[PDB]
Amino acid sequence: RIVLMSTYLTPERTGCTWEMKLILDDMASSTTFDQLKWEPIGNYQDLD
Amino acid sequence: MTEAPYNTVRFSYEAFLPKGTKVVPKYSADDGKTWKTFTKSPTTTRANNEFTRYVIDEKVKSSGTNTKLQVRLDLSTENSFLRPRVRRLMVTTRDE
Amino acid sequence: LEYNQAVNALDDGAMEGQNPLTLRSVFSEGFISLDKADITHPDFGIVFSFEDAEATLAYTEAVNQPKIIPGDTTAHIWGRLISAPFTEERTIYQGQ
Amino acid sequence: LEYNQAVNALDDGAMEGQNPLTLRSVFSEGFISLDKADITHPDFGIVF
Amino acid sequence: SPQGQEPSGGTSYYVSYKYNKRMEAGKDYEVTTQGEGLSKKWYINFTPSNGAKPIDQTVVLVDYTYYLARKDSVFINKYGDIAILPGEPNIMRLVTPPLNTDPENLQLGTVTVLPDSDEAVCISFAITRLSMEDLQKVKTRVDN
Repeated sequence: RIVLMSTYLTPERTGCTWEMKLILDDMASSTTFDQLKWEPIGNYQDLD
Repeated sequence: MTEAPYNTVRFSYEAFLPKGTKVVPKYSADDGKTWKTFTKSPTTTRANNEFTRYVIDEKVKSSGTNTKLQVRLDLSTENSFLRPRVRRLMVTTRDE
Repeated sequence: LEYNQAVNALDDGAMEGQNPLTLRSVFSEGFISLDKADITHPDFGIVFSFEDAEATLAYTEAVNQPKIIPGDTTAHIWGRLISAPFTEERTIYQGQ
Repeated sequence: LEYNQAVNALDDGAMEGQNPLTLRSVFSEGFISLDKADITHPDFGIVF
Repeated sequence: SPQGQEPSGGTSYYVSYKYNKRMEAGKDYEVTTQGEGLSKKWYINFTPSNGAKPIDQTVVLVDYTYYLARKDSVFINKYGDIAILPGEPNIMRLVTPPLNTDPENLQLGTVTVLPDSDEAVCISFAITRLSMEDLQKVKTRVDN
């Protein structure tokens, strides 16, 4: 399981996307952040 | 249950168990000492658009009443992501 | 409706059976409290969700603060804060 | 009212009640709810 | 060629196995839909019409494209410079809010622009004006 609870302001005329490249214990050995994409996560809300 | 001594328990409860996850439904009418599984089976009805409800009903003292009790759900699983989920415990102690 | 429901409790010392009269008493759980939970039974391990009214198996809360690759990070690490790449500019000057 | 809602949903939920289950089930209508109105019986020459 | 024992040409001989056929579209699965609205779903019907299917309770594995939904967090400001912010693209399950912090653009929730489509949904941790939504938090449990 996972959470994003990072903290920042995005002022107006700004933006802050949050992403991971998740290598898993559910994944093979060679699977690395090259093969992974920026997979996004929501702040102040729980994730699986 | 010295307020209403019970020969019977309806261990009605509600769980969405993912694949292979479990709850063991139990009593210890001896107040949490010997964890007896409910020996009369739950009516494992679908509760709603997800959960199963599990209506045990059982003469947990076979011979007059228990005046006291403990009851339980042994949440258990094969992996940390098949997670058993539980709500709406509905345990009438009963005298029937 | 609460004081009509209070009036129902003022029937219910007297109500005629309500049941035929069979009800002993109910133990029940909605997974937003510690009071019916025997967390003192050390085998207990659920995570009630306190307006959500459901639980699952207890969790290992592995908190992490991420760490920064400062070159590939084009963002200027503004002290404790982190901010886009920038140059300065002299936005204001008084030269008298 | 939510303590009383948990008592009703879980402890009436637990019954040992009524004359056990003489009464099977209930329908109710204030003349107010779209899901209890049968306008699909367009026989419904009536207004709520 | 490893030189053990062998059949004849005209001994009654054969080979047998479960084989992982590449199951074929329409031939080995039609697709059909079941559940709708807040429950709309698709089904690889291992063709009840046509199927060279597996044995019952022996594997199927499917590749397909499908539409992400998008949970477009929308917000409004001191003269209608709305942060109409297009959402995190994921399936509707956890199609997720970009949690914008423009200090003019107020938290209205999300126009969740629908998968294969355009529209809106709002099931969220997101909070609108000073929690006065409390009024309906109360009135809902009353109405239960």
